[PDB]
Amino acid sequence: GPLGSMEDFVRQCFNPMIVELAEKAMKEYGEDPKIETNKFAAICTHLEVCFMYSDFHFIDERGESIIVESGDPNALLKHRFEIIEGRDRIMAWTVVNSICNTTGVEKPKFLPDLYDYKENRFIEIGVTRREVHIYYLEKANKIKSEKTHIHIFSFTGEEMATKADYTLDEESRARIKTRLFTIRQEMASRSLWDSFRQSE
Ligand SMILES: CN1C(=O)c2c(O)c(=O)ccn2N2[C@H]1CC[C@@]1(CC(F)F)CCc3ccccc3[C@@H]21
Ligand SMILES: [Mn+2]
Ligand SMILES: [Mn+2]
Repeated sequence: GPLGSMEDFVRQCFNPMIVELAEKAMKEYGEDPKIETNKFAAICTHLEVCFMYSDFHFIDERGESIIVESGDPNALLKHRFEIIEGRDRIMAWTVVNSICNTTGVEKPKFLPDLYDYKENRFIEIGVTRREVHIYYLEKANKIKSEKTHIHIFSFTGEEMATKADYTLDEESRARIKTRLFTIRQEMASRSLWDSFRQSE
């Protein structure tokens, strides 16, 4: 069919909060969302994954990790994950430093994406249009002996995580994989997927 705009796709597919945080991040790093449109889409996707990973996961009044999908958590429930991504660098490092003071976890060399209050570890989220093992190994060769746990998602449903430790249940991860599949198929419908896949 016709070739669409990636700009139009991003503004229709992602919630306005995600699009706004992505625009803010690209301005911070000197990237124009109007030009680097495939990168804008990749930033929105990765943000959405980070939010989806955290969504519905709480620590309850007994210190137990649970799942509440109702939308209406009582105010004794703590989010299981701190979301680091989506914050300007100052606030992102302020949150990191605050977690490290609270938990005694080592301060990470590189800004991570999430912190898991159950597993007591930072998380690096990856989303790739390439083979997941290739992107896992690129992240691994960057993080080295840093204690940040790596979790990679592809658009084809493959995953790879540090030491085969996937953190979340299968249904939580399937929600993320279903969303990535939806994004890929809607990109393909608008003849965007080929440029997007090859720009990685
Ligand atoms: C600080 N950054 C990250 O936290 C990060 C990731 O967590 C990641 O998994 C992969 C790439 N990352 N990077 C870097 C640098 C800054 C960008 C965003 C900026 F252009 F607005 C560069 C492009 C880009 C594309 C997709 C997703 C995220 C990012 C960001
Ligand atoms: Mn990040
Ligand atoms: Mn990441």
